[PDB]
Amino acid sequence: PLSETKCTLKSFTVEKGIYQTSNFRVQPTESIVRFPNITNLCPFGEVFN
Amino acid sequence: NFNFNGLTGTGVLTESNKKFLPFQQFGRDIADTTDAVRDPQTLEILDITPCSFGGVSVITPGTNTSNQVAVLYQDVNCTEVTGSNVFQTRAGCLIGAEHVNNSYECDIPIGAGICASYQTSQSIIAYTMSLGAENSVAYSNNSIAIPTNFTISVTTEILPVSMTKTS
Amino acid sequence: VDCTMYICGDSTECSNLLLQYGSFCTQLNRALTGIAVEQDKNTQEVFAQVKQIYKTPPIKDFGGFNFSQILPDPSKPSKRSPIEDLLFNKVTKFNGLTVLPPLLTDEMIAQYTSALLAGTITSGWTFGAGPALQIPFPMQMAYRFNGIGVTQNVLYENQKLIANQFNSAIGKIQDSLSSTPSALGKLQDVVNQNAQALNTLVKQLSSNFGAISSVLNDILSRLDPPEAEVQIDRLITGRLQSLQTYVTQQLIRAAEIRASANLAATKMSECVLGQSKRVDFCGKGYHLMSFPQSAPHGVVFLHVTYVPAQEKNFTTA
Amino acid sequence: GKIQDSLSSTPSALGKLQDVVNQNAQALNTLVKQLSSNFGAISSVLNDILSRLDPPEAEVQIDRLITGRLQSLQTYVTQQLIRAAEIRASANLAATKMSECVLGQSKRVDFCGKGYHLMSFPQSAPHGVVFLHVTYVPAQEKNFTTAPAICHDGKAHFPREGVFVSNGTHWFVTQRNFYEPQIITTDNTFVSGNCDVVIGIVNNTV
Ligand SMILES: *[C@@H]1O[C@H](CO)[C@@H](O[C@@H]2O[C@H](CO)[C@@H](O[C@@H]3O[C@H](CO)[C@@H](O)[C@H](O)[C@@H]3O)[C@H](O)[C@H]2NC(C)=O)[C@H](O)[C@H]1NC(C)=O
Ligand SMILES: *[C@@H]1O[C@H](CO)[C@@H](O)[C@H](O)[C@H]1NC(C)=O
Repeated sequence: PLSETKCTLKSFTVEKGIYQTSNFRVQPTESIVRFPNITNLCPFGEVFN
Repeated sequence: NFNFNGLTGTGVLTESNKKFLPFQQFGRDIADTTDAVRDPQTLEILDITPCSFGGVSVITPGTNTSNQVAVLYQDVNCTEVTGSNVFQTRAGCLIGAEHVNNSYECDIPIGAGICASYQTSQSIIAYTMSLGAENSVAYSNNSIAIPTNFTISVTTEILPVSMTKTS
Repeated sequence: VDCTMYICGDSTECSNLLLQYGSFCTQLNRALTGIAVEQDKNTQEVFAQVKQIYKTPPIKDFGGFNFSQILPDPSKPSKRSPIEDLLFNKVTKFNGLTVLPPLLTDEMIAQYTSALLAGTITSGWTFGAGPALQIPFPMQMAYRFNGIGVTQNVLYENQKLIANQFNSAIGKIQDSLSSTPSALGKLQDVVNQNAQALNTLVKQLSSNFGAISSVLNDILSRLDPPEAEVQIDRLITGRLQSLQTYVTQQLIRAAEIRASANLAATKMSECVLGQSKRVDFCGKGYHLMSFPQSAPHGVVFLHVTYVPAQEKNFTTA
Repeated sequence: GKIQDSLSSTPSALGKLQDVVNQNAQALNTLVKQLSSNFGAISSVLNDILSRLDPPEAEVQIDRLITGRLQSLQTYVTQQLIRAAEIRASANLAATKMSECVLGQSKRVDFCGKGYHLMSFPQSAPHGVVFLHVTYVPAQEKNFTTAPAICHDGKAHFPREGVFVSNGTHWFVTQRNFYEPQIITTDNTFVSGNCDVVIGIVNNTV
């Protein structure tokens, strides 16, 4: 993190302080696919047969 | 990643903290943003918490003092972000840091009353903001302080007057 | 505002395309940070009028004055005064928009405010420099009247009037704040203007600005990459323009807010910690005293003045 | 001495101006660094666009680079005008301080710094003005027993100026901004009401 600060500042001297060096994000690892009841019969069930 | 009956976005599901009227599957926050979704198969509702995010900043002493620093990860768990000195607060996760329940004047903010500084080994320590020494001056309705010994102090201020005549 | 989050919705292909426009929103990430810093500096200029936090005496020997209706109540979950609560409780995400906290919270502002109140109530005008001094409140009043060209003789003849008239005025102020929503308008408009501007940035994300789609990621999956690049650049341009417009408006507002807070700081030096004789400066009359209170996004004052009530016209020379 | 020693040993002491000039220098350097951006165009250099594309195609990329450069300047100019407004307010403040603290004695509370304003002096600066503000501030005070008035033959005598205080044996008049005890005399008082009217009235011959 000190090197992160030196590279955000483009300085080899860092004064006491708070520096913004990056950005942290939580990334998705999985997915949820949710759809309505497939019990509501589709007319293809009437066209065929 | 989510896809609820064609509605997409990202987040973390938790059991809902609000009821929905029978009219709706999708509940929303200010500026029409999805807050929660009734599950398409199960008659239960879950809230969608955005996947946490924020900036990353380094709390550091000067390099003319030491190379010991801590990193603040805003609005996230330390379990999502890691050395032995790991401290979790409400504002974010500090790695290379500890915490003390006392308040001090401070140079570096974390936010919401939470401070940081480089202190004794000399890890970054999260602190409460003190607002200075508490001057619990005594008062009375039968006593007046009358100045006898005065000094002349000189202070400074530099004011902007003009900018570069850019062409 | 995380402009890459606002624009992309966590899309890898979008991020690679955002870079094509260079720094158009990068400079706004900088401007927004700069605004937040300026707003913290402004909070300090108006409330940090006391070098260190000071406290009121343990015994409220205030001369019959109900200063306890101004000062915060330490026994509550929210250490606020009735005045602070009347304004506070009336005045009012995955899109990349978040709000940073203040370091100095409203409760902590109220704590510095309490120190300033302690100062003007028991130290008087002298609180401003050197060690805090102690002056009996009744004698501060004799001074405060002489300090505005009004003989102190009024205090001794009308000691009861002075405490009662002040207390009556404070009660009237609390009654106005609690019953007349427009009384809080000076701040209610401020919070609504900023909330509306942010709600606008979010609502506008749904606009396609004439592009094939309002959702960048939809454009990316819908069109082959070279076609997507064009429609994405178009959607991005509208999004960049929106945040740039927002920032400019906030920079202008920041300047106006600082001017108002600087005026508030001036009134603190002239009415809270002194006796200004300026005509109508902190309201009609002469300034005897004033008391600060905290507010969400603001500062509140009770400006106390000497106002002639009845008169007669005499032959003069 | 302390001011010169601080300014020369603590570079941040010069920060009030360093930020102004550094922000302006950065804004100009930024306009220059941004010239390498193509703003999504096929090339960042307009002369490359002209040699690379036949004019009917070059026009699309020509306009795109110009627009990008134009917007960077529009942002710059807009911010500069906002800064100009703030800088003008500062310049007006500097002129005000010269009237209030340099050529006169302002009593505005802590206007040019903590205390009463005795004097002040301006110095030049690139892009600004520097002031040395000289103020009068209490260092040590004694807390005296006090009263709003002194009782004489049943009447309430108020100070014509100052406040009545006591060292434990005798009453005298001092000023709010200086200890310099005066003897109470009829020429130093104003009578209003009596010894029953003033709460806390004390006895000392006038
Ligand atoms: C839509 O299709 C789904 C799939 O079968 C149906 O949802 C299911 O509803 C049943 C009846 O409530 C649930 O069974 C229950 O399970 C709980 C514990 O899991 C148990 O305590 C109860 O005794 C009962 O057995 C089942 O969990 C649920 N499954 C899913 C995947 O949602 C639903 O009935 C269909 N909706 C219609 C036909 O309208
Ligand atoms: C028609 O019946 C046949 C024979 O069981 C079956 O394989 C097919 O799935 C049926 N189609 C429909 C639409 O029910």
